[PDB]
Amino acid sequence: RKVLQLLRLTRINSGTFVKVTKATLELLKLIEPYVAYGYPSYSTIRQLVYKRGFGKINKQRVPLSDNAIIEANLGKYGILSIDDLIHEIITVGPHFKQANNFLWPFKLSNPSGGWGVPRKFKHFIQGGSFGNREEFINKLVKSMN
Amino acid sequence: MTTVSGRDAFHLRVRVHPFHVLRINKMQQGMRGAWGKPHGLAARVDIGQIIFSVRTKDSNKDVVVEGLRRARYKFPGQQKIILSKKWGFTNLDRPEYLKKREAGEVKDDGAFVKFLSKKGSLENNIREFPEYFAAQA
Amino acid sequence: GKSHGYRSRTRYMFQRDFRKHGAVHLSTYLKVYKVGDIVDIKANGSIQKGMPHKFYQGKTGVVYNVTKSSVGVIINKMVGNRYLEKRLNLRVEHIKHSKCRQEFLERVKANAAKRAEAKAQGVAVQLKRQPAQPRESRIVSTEGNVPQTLAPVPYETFI
Amino acid sequence: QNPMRDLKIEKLVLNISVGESGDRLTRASKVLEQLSGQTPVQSKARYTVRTFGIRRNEKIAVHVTVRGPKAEEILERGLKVKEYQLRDRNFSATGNFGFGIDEHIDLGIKYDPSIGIFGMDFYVVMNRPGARVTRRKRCKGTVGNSHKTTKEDTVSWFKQKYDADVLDK
Amino acid sequence: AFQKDAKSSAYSSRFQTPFRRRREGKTDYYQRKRLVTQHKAKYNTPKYRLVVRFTNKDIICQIISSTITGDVVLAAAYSHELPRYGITHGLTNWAAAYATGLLIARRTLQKLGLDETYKGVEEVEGEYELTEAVEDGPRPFKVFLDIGLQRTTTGARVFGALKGASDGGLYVPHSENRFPGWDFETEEIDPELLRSYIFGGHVSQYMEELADDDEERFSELFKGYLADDIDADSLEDIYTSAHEAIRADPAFKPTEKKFTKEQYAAESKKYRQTKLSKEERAARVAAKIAALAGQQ
RNA sequence: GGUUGCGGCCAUAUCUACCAGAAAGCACCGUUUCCCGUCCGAUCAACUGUAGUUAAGCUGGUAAGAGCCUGACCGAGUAGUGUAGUGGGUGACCAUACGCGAAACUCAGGUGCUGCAAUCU
RNA sequence: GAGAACAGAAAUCUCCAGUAGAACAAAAGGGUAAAAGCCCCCUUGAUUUUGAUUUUCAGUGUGAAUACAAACCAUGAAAGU
RNA sequence: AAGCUCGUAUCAGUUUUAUGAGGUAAAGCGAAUGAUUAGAGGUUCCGGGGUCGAAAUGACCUUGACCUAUUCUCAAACUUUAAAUAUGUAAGAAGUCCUUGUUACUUAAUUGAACGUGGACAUUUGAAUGAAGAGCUUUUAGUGGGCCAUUUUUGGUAAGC
Ligand SMILES: [Mg+2]
Ligand SMILES: [Mg+2]
Ligand SMILES: [Mg+2]
Ligand SMILES: [Mg+2]
Ligand SMILES: [Mg+2]
Ligand SMILES: [Mg+2]
Ligand SMILES: [Mg+2]
Ligand SMILES: [Mg+2]
Ligand SMILES: [Mg+2]
Ligand SMILES: [Mg+2]
Ligand SMILES: [Mg+2]
Ligand SMILES: [Mg+2]
Ligand SMILES: [Mg+2]
Ligand SMILES: [Mg+2]
Ligand SMILES: [Mg+2]
Ligand SMILES: [Mg+2]
Ligand SMILES: [Mg+2]
Ligand SMILES: [Mg+2]
Ligand SMILES: [Mg+2]
Ligand SMILES: [Mg+2]
Ligand SMILES: [Mg+2]
Ligand SMILES: [Mg+2]
Ligand SMILES: [Mg+2]
Ligand SMILES: [Mg+2]
Ligand SMILES: [Mg+2]
Ligand SMILES: [Mg+2]
Ligand SMILES: [Mg+2]
Ligand SMILES: [Mg+2]
Ligand SMILES: [Mg+2]
Ligand SMILES: [Mg+2]
Ligand SMILES: [Mg+2]
Ligand SMILES: [Mg+2]
Ligand SMILES: [Mg+2]
Ligand SMILES: [Mg+2]
Ligand SMILES: [Mg+2]
Ligand SMILES: [Mg+2]
Ligand SMILES: [Mg+2]
Ligand SMILES: [Mg+2]
Ligand SMILES: [Mg+2]
Ligand SMILES: [Mg+2]
Ligand SMILES: [Mg+2]
Ligand SMILES: [Mg+2]
Ligand SMILES: [Mg+2]
Ligand SMILES: [Mg+2]
Ligand SMILES: [Mg+2]
Ligand SMILES: [Mg+2]
Ligand SMILES: [Mg+2]
Repeated sequence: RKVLQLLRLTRINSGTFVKVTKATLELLKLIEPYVAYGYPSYSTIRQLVYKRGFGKINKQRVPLSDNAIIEANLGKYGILSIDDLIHEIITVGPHFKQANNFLWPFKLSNPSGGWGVPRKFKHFIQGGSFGNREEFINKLVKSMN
Repeated sequence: MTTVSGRDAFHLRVRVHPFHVLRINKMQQGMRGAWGKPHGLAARVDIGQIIFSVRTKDSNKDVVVEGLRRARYKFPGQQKIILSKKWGFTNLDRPEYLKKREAGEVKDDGAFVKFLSKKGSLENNIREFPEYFAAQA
Repeated sequence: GKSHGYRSRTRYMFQRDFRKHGAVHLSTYLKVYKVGDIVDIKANGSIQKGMPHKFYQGKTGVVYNVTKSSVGVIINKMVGNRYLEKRLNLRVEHIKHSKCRQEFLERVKANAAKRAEAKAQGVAVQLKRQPAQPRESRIVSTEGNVPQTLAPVPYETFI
Repeated sequence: QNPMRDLKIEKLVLNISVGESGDRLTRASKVLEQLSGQTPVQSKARYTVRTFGIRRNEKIAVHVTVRGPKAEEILERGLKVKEYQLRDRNFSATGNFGFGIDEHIDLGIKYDPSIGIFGMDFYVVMNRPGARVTRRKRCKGTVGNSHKTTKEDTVSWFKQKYDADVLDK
Repeated sequence: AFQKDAKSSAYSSRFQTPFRRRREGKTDYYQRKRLVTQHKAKYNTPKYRLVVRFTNKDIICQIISSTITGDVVLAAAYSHELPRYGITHGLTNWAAAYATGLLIARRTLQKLGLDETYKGVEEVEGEYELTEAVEDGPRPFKVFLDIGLQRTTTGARVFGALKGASDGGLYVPHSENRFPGWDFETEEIDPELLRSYIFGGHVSQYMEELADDDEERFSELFKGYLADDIDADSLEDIYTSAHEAIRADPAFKPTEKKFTKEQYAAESKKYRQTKLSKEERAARVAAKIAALAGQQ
C-alpha cells in the first residue's frame, strides 16, 4: 500500500516510470503481486507520452499537446519539447526525477487483446500477469495505451 | 522375524521413543477449567523419519521386509519400507565401510564400532588400532 | 493471576553472555560522556543499581546530564499515537557511545576534503551518496573457460 | 636433580577426637597444651548425629599444629611408641603421613588421674622448600610435579633418617 | 596429574578464564576499579595513584594514571636510586621507604612547577600532618596510595612511603592509625617513635643491642655496616643527610647504559627458542610413524 | 629481544605431559631486637641482602595432545522463513513463483597481541 | 580422591583436585569468586530537607525503584562506598 | 465543527546506506542442565550374593552401582550457536573548522565543563520515492455487547466451541 502510493499507483491500470536502483528495486520487490512491469522500449515511451502524457502544473494535470507547456515547467533543466521529455525518461537523464515527476501518472485502459492468461494474480512466470515480465511489457502497455 | 528366520537372525531397533504426554479431560463442572490429566504417551514423528531399523545378512532381506510390512498394519498413516545404502546400523555405505575396514581404520566394539582418526595423540592412537600403521592388510 | 513486575519477562535479556560473567572490564569506566553524546542502551545484569527498564533495552538516546556515577539519557517513547519524552538515569555500565553516527561524521570530514580538494582545483565534485546502480555491459571471455553443461539429477535415497 | 629441593616437615598436627564437650574435652585440651607448648584450638561438631551423642557446634575435639624443631621432637617421640614401624597406607598419595597412638603417657608426660588417659592422632604434613608459592598472598601459584611431594619419596625419606620400617605390601 | 582427576572436554570448554592480571595473582580489580574511576562530571581528569610496591628488596614508586590503552607513569622512583644520595645498606626498610617516597614527591612536584611553592614539612618531627593548600595559589598535587596487595598492618612500611611523599609535599589523604607508634588502646600517636622509624631508629637500636649480646649474628647480618665502618649512632645523620641530598636535587639520573638496545636484542635472541612450521611438524609425525609403527 | 612495576583487550593468554632458560630482574631463601598477626613468624609484620638456589615460581619450546580462536562455493542455497495463487491432496501435509537464509557437520590455518616507566650481555 | 587411635556409611585432623556443580530468609528467574558466598572488626546512611526521574499510567494516584542537590554521620590507610 | 499561524515548506503505516538490540523458527544433545535405548571396556581394603576357606586390607566367579571412550532417542517452563518477519538511532545551517571571553562548578594548573563574542565554506548542503502543503488551538457527538478470513496460536476428542 504505502509503496504503491509513493510510486503514485493509486488506481488500477495506471502507470508510471521508475528509475532502477537498489533503493527502488526493493520497492518494486515489495509490490510485485499488485503490478506488472518491464523494460519499456523507445516506441512505447513515445506513444505513452504523445497520447496519454500530462503535466502537473500547480497540480491540475494539463495535457501536453503544445511544446511551450513543457519548456515552461521543465525548461529550467534543459528540456523544452515533448521529445526532450521522452529523451530524459528513456536515457534516465541527470534530471530524471524532475522530468518523470512532471509526468502525471499515465492512465491506461484495460488491455484490448485481453490479458493472455486466465488469472491475473499469479506471477507472469507462473502463467499469471504480475511481476517483471521484462520486454513483454511493451506488448501489454501498447494494448492498454 | 524370529519364527521364520530365527531369534538371532536379525537386530530390531525401535528408532523412536514416545516422550510426549497426551492429556485428557476426564468426566457438575462443564468446560470450566478443563486441563487434562496425563492419558498416555506418543512419539512425535516426521516425514522421512525412521521408525524401525533392522540389520541382517543380505540373505534374509525378504524375511525382514515382510516383518516391517506386517508391522505397518499396526500404525496410523502411511509408512514405507526402504533398503539402505548403508552397512547395517553404521553410517557408511557398503563400499566405504569395506574400504575402511579392509584397510586398518576400523575396530570392533560391543555392538558397534570405532574408527581411527588422524586427529589427536599420535601416541595413544597407535595403541588402539594396531593393525593400521602399515597400510596394507 | 497475572504478574507484571519491573523485570518481568527479562530472563535472557539481562542474562550475562556465555563465558562473560564477572567484573566489568575497567574500560567501561574509563570511557567519558558529554551532553549530546548519542548512546545505545543495554542492561548489565551484574549491575543492579541504576539499571534501565527492559523497554529501553536495545534503545538509543541522547545524553542530557552527567553526574558522579551516571548519565541522564533522553529517549522518545511512543505511547498512544504520539511520542513522549522520557529521561533515564543510567549508570555507565548500561550505556555505550553509539556508532550510529560514525559513518556520518567520517563522511563529513571527508566531504569537506574532497570539496576543498576540488574547489581549489577546478570544480566538478559529486558528493551525495547514491544507491547501488545496476551494473554495466561487460564481455565475458570463453578462453580458459568454456561453459560446462549441467542437467538435473534423478531421485535417490542414501539412508 | 636435587640441591634445595630437600625434604622438610611442613608441620605436625596432633588431634584428639572426643565424643563430647565439657571436662573430658577441656582435659583433652590440657594434654595438647602441655605437649605442644602452644595453646590449642577447639573444633565444633559439623552437624548432629545422636548415635554419637553430638549436637551442632558442640565442641567435640581439640587439636594443635606444631612446626619446626618442636615438631621433630614430638614426631620421633611418638614414632618411638610406634616402635618405628608404620604401613604402606599411612603415607598419603600427596606425601604426608600419620599414625595414631592411644595412651598419651606412652611418650614422656607423667600421669595425673585428674587428667585421665587420651589417645592422639599424629599427622605429619611434608613439603619441600618454596612451598610458599602456593601459600603466600601475591602471585599464588602451584608447585611443579618435579617438586610436588609424593608417597614414594616420603617413604624413602622416612626409611632413611629415623631408620624405621614400612611393612606390608 | 592423577588419572581420576584431570579434566574433560566439557570442563575446559566451559571454562571462563579470569583477567590475565588475576591469573597472574597481580591485580586486585575490585579495588583497581575503585582506585581509578573518575567522577563522570570531571571528564578527562586523571585519577593519579601513588603506587608503592616492595620486591624482594627494591622499593618501587610510581605516580600512575589510567588510560584505556594502558596506564601512564608520570614519575618513577626506585629505592635503588638511594646510593646516589648517601644510602647503600637496607633499602628495603622503613626509612628507605620514607626516603623513596620523599624522592618521588620532590621529583615530580619539581617537574610540575610546584617545586618551590609546596615543600611539605622540611623539619620532620614526624608529627601527624598532610600538606595544606596554600592561600590563593595552586592546590597541591593530589594522589592516592596504591598499596596493591599489601596487607594493612599498623606498622607496614607501605605507609612509610606514604609518609615521605606526604612529608615531601604531595597531598596524599591519610589517617595515622597504621603508622608505627600508634597506640591500639588509645586513639593516640606517639611521634617520638614514628620519628624513630623515619630515620631508622629501630634498626640502629638493633645494631646496638647486637654489639654486646652476640657478634656471631651481628657480623652475619650488619656485615656491610662493618665493611664501611658505620656503626649505629650515625644512622640518623645518614638519613638526615639523605633527605637534604634528595631535596637538593631529585631530577632523576638514568643509567649510563652501555650496550645498545640492539645489542641486548641480539644476545638475548641467542637464548630464545623460535617456533616450528607445520611442514616441519608434519615431518615429525611422518618420522614418528616411520619408527613407532613399522615394526621397529 | 629478556625482565620488572602499573596496565588494556580478557583462553591464539586456559588445561595435561615433558624439556630448555645466558645476563639482569623477579623468586625461592636467612633472621626475630623492633611495629604487627597467628593454635603455628606457614600466612601476615618487621630486620638482613648478609648466609644458599634455579629446585620450584616465572619465561619459552615440544604434542597426527584436550580446549579455545580464525576461515572456506565443507555441508547447504539444506533446515527455517516474508510474500502469491479459485496451486496438489480426503486429510496429514506437499510442490511451485519473487525473495531472505541458518546451525551442526567436514576440511584447512593458528595458539597471545599490545601501552607507559625502569632495567639488562 | 588419598591419608590419621577408639571411629563404624556419618564425629574430629591433613593434603590434593574443584567455573561454582554451593551459599546468598523466602517462589522462581537473573546476578555474584582476592564476591554478592564464609569468619572477623568498627557501626546506625533503616537518618535530615524538599524537588526531578523509571515501571504500572490518563503519561492521575498509590506501591516500588533510580540519579542528583543541601545536611549530618558511618566505615576504610585510602580511592571510595 | 470552528478555525489560527505560516508555507516550499516541513512532511511519511515506504526503500536504501550505516550503526544497534532481540533468543523465537531451525538447530543441538559422542556441549551444561533434565530425559532416554543398547551394549563394550575399566575400577573397589568398600552394596549384596556364591566356590575355596581358621581368617585375610584373601584369590577366583557374580550382579549391582559408579568411571572411560562409544550408541539409539527427546524439551513450553533446556541450551553453546542462532535466523526470516518484525524493531532503536543516524543520513548536516539547530551543520563542520579557527580564534579566544564568562563562572561561585571543576582541575595540580585559566586545566576542564557548560554558555558565548570574532572568522572560513551554500545548495550534489550531502541517500531513495513521494508530498491536493505543513504546524498549532479550542470545543463537542456517537462508541465503549463486536463478529469473520488467511497466517501465528492456548484450552478442548471435538464443535457453526
Ligand atoms: Mg518513481
Ligand atoms: Mg488490438
Ligand atoms: Mg474483442
Ligand atoms: Mg483481434
Ligand atoms: Mg477461469
Ligand atoms: Mg486503445
Ligand atoms: Mg451446570
Ligand atoms: Mg467435561
Ligand atoms: Mg489445575
Ligand atoms: Mg500404516
Ligand atoms: Mg504469569
Ligand atoms: Mg570468574
Ligand atoms: Mg538496593
Ligand atoms: Mg638447586
Ligand atoms: Mg562420646
Ligand atoms: Mg573427572
Ligand atoms: Mg570427548
Ligand atoms: Mg582492598
Ligand atoms: Mg642469576
Ligand atoms: Mg613475639
Ligand atoms: Mg619466614
Ligand atoms: Mg612480611
Ligand atoms: Mg628448571
Ligand atoms: Mg612472579
Ligand atoms: Mg588441539
Ligand atoms: Mg516462507
Ligand atoms: Mg487474494
Ligand atoms: Mg492455500
Ligand atoms: Mg521441504
Ligand atoms: Mg534466587
Ligand atoms: Mg578483591
Ligand atoms: Mg524503615
Ligand atoms: Mg484518585
Ligand atoms: Mg521467550
Ligand atoms: Mg524447536
Ligand atoms: Mg526437532
Ligand atoms: Mg545447534
Ligand atoms: Mg543433554
Ligand atoms: Mg553420529
Ligand atoms: Mg527454546
Ligand atoms: Mg524500519
Ligand atoms: Mg516530489
Ligand atoms: Mg502542494
Ligand atoms: Mg470527543
Ligand atoms: Mg467522549
Ligand atoms: Mg464516554
Ligand atoms: Mg452497551
